[PDB]
Amino acid sequence: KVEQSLREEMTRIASSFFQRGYATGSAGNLSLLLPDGNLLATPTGSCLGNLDPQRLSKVAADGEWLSGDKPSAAVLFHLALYRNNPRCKAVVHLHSTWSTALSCLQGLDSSNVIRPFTPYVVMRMGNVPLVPYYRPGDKRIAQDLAELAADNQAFLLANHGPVVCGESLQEAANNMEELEETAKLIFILGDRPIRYLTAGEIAELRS
Amino acid sequence: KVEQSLREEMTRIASSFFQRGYATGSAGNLSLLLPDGNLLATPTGSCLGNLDPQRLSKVAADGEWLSGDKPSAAVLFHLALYRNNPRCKAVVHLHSTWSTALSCLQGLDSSNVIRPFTPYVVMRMGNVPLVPYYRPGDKRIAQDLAELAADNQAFLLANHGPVVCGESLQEAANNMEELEETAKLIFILGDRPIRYLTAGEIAELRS
Amino acid sequence: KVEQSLREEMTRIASSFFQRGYATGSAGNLSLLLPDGNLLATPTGSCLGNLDPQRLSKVAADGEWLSGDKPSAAVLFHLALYRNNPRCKAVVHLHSTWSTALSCLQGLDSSNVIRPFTPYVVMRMGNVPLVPYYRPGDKRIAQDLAELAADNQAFLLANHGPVVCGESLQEAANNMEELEETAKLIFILGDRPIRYLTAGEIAELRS
Amino acid sequence: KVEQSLREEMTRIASSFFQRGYATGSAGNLSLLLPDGNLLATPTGSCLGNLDPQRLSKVAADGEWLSGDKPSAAVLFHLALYRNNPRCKAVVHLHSTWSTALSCLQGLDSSNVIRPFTPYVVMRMGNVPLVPYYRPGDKRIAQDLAELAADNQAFLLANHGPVVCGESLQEAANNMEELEETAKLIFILGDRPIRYLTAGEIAELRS
Repeated sequence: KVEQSLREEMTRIASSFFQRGYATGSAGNLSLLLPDGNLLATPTGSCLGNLDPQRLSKVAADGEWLSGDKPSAAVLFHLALYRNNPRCKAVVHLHSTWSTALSCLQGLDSSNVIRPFTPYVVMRMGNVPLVPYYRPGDKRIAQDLAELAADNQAFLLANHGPVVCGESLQEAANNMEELEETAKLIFILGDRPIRYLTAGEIAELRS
Repeated sequence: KVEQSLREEMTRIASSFFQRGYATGSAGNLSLLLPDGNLLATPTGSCLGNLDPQRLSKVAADGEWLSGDKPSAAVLFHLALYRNNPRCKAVVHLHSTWSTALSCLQGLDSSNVIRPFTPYVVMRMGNVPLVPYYRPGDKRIAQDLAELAADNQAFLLANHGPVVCGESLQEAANNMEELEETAKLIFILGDRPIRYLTAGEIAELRS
Repeated sequence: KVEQSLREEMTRIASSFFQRGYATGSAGNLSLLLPDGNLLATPTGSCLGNLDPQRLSKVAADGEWLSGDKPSAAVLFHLALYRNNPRCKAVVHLHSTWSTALSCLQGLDSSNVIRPFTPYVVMRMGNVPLVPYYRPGDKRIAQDLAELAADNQAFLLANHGPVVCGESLQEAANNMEELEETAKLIFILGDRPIRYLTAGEIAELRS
Repeated sequence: KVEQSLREEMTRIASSFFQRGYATGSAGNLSLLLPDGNLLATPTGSCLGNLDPQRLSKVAADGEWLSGDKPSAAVLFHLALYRNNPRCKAVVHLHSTWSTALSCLQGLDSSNVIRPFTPYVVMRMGNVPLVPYYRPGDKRIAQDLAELAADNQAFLLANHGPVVCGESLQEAANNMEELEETAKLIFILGDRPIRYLTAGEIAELRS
C-alpha cells in the first residue's frame, strides 16, 4: 500500500532528524499530502525518534481529524500552507538549533532572513521571510503563514524556529537541512569578512 | 509486564542520550517511579549507552537498595526530589555540554539561570534555580534540592550540570532536552543583540 | 562479486557521512573507479543516508551513462579528476559545515587554504588549492579541477565546499574527514595564539 | 572465550567513538591488556567504525607482533605506558576535536593543560601533562610518555591530541570522554568570567 510506505517514510525521516540533532524532544512535527488529498501528520506529544507509523494522524483538508492519534496543535498552520500553495505537498517544522538561534536576533530582515553566501538556499527556497512572534498555538501564526504561502516555501518564525515546505517530504526535509546548515554557517563565520554572493551571482540562480 | 517495559524504556532513553552526545562516559544517571512507588534507577559505574535492563537498580522510597546492581551515588538526591514533590515521577541527571558550561559562569541568577528568549522552557519548566557547588556526593546537594523540589522541576547544579524532573521519564527527558537546547542557544547567540521575550509575553506562557 | 562489494562500500560510507553530519540533505556525491576503469557514482536527487546499491550510477571514462539511475551533475568534474590524475581512484564531494564555511572567507590563499598547525593534512593531502566560485554545474569548475588534478588530491571550491580524491574510497573518505576536521579547528581556535608548525616541521612531513 | 569478548568490546567501543565524532577517519588507535599480559590493539590503516574483531592485532609485552593485522605505529608508545605503569590496563588515543584544538595553543602548561572548573577530570585523571610536538612515529614521543607514565593517566600531545590510560578499556574510554568534554567547555566558555574551583575545592577531590 502506498499510504503504508508514506507512513514509514515519515517515521524514517523523523527518526533521522532526531538522531542527527535536528529535533529536540517533543518539539516539532511533520506532515505530508496523501494522494487522495488528506494529510499525514505526526501526532501531539510524540517523540520524533520513536514514532509509530500506524498511529500517525490523518487529517482532511478542512481540518477534520480522521484517524490515528491526536494531531499536533501545529497542524493548524500546516493546513494554512496547503490551502494557499497548491505545490506544497509536505511541511517540516523543527526547532533546530541554529535556525531557532537566528530567529531570536534583533534587526532581522522580515523579507529574507539570510543574506546568501552559498548558492543552495537561493536555488531551492529563495526568500525566507520572518513570521512574527506569537504565543505557540496563536491564530495569527497560521494567518500570517497563509499570506506568505503562495510565493515562499520556507519561513522563519521569530523566537520559534523554521517552517519549510516542499513538493515531497524528502524535498522539504532536504530544504530544511540546507536552511539550518546556512544559519549554522552564519554564526560560524561571525564577524569574519565573508565573500557574499554578488547581485549578479544571485540572479543566475533564480532561474 | 509493566516493569519490564519501564526497564526497556529507561535503557532505550539512556542509549538515545548517549548516542546524541547528551551523556559523556559514566557521567550521569536516570530514575523513574514504578507503579508500586519504588524507584528504577541506572546503576553506578554504568555506561548509559549499553545498559542491561534486568540489572537496573531498584530502590524503595526510604532508600533501601532492593534488587539490581548497586545504584548510583546520585540516587541520594533523586529520593530527595520524590519526597518533596508528589508530581515528580522521573529524574534525569546528565552533564550535558552546554548546561554544564552555563553552570560554570560567575554572576548567575540562582532563582532562574536563563533569561527566556524562546517560550518553551518557561512553558514546560518555568524557573531553573541554581544549586551551589559541593563535592560530588555531598549531603548538602540533596538537602538543597529538597528545599526547591516543591515548586521547581528543573535545577542547575553549579560546576556540575542540570537535574530535570518530570511526571514521566519521557517528559523529564524532553524537558532536559529543551533546557540543554536553551543553554546551547545562549552561548551561540553570545554578545549579539537578542530579542528577549518581554514580561508580557512571559506571563502568557505561565498559564 | 567485487562490484557488489564496491557498491555496498559506497552505500555504507555514504550513510556514515550522513549520520555523522558530514552530508546535508541531497547536497553531495561520491564516486569510485571500478577495476575495469568505469565509474561507480551516487545518482542525482539521492539522499546519501538511504542509497540503493543496485541503483548506483555507472559511467564510462568518456562520460557515457551506462547503467543505474541518472548520475549527479557533479560527476562532470569527477571525470575531470580521473582524466588528469592516474592515481585518483575515488572522489568524495560533500558540503560539510566547516570546510564550506572556510570556503566563504575573503582573502583566502588559492594555493593552500589552510596554514598547518596539525601534521595530518600535510602528510595525507599537502596543498589544498582554492577553486573559484561558479554557478553549480558550470563548465569552468571541471576545467579548473582538471588543471590542478595532477599535483593535488584535495580542493576547496569557494562558496561551495571541499572536493577530495584518494587512491581508494576509504582513503578519500578519511582524507575528507581530516580536511573538514582541520577547518573545524581553524574556527574553534579563532583569534587565539596558535602554535603553527614551523617551516622545518612541515618539511619533515612532505617526505 | 574471554579474549573474544575483549575483542568485541574493543570493536564496540571503537564504533561508539566513531559514530559520536570522537574519531576522525583512520586517525586513532585503541589497545588493552589481555589477562595473559599480551596486548590487543587496533591495526594500522583501520577505520575505527568498522573494525574486524578477529583481525585485531596481538602484541607481546616486548613488542613482538604475534597475530592479527599489522598493529598501528602508535602502539610503540602504548607499550611505553604499560612498561612504566603497572596499573595501566588500556590506552585510548584519538584526535578528538577539542582536545586536539587545545593542544595547538601557545603558552600551555606542560604540567597540567587544563585549569579545573568541573570536578570530574581532577577526580578521575588529575594532572594532564603536555607532551612536546614531534613527527608522528618519533622515538621521543614514546620516550617522553614513559617518563610521565608512572604518575599520570592522561596526556596531551601538542599539535596531535590526547592519550588517556585506564585500569580497563571502559575506564580509559570514559576518562577520554571527560577530558575531551572539559576541553570542549574551555573553548565554549571562552573569555567569559569562569568560576574556577578554588584550591580548597580541588584538594577535596584528590583524595
